[PDB]
Amino acid sequence: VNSFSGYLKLTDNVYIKNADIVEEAKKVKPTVVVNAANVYLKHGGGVAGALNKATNNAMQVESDDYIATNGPLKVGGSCVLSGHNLAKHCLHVVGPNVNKGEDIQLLKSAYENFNQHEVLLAPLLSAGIFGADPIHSLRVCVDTVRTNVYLAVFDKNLYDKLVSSFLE
Ligand SMILES: CC(C)[C@H](Nc1ncnc2c1CCN2)c1ccc2c(c1)[S@@](=O)CCO2
Repeated sequence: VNSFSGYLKLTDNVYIKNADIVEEAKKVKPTVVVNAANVYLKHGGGVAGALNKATNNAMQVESDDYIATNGPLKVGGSCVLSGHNLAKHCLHVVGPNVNKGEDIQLLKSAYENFNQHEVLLAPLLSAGIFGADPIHSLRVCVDTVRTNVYLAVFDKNLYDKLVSSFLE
């Protein structure tokens, strides 16, 4: 459980690796994996589609049942559901989609959800098609999360850019 290996240490609680979060979850068996979710928990692509496919759609069926009873999440919010075969729990976190006009200041609320868990495997929030500047997302993570977070970024070019920028 929680056997993280091959990460670069950015701060005493923030680590980063060039890796697919699904492959890390299979290797590590973390207590918590974070999903880069949307408010209706529709796992149609990106991190969410990869995690759901690796559960053979069990995550989508569970998420639809959660939304039917509880309604959608808010941007900046989260919920804890099963991790299925990938982790004990999946923390579904909604970062702002600035390509759809959502407020970038909600990225701090999004990362604050990680503080409820002592250790997590997570993606870089609001990056990719959500449109936030990834260097800014990493700075928000480092300034907001106080628990131990292991970031898997599935792109070597982005990984090297983020490390270079943080070592300036
Ligand atoms: C930046 C990009 C490379 C990253 N993708 C991944 N990171 C880690 N493991 C992964 C991926 C894809 C498959 N497996 C990512 C980060 C947040 C993010 C997205 C995508 S999009 O899903 C939607 C909005 O949030």
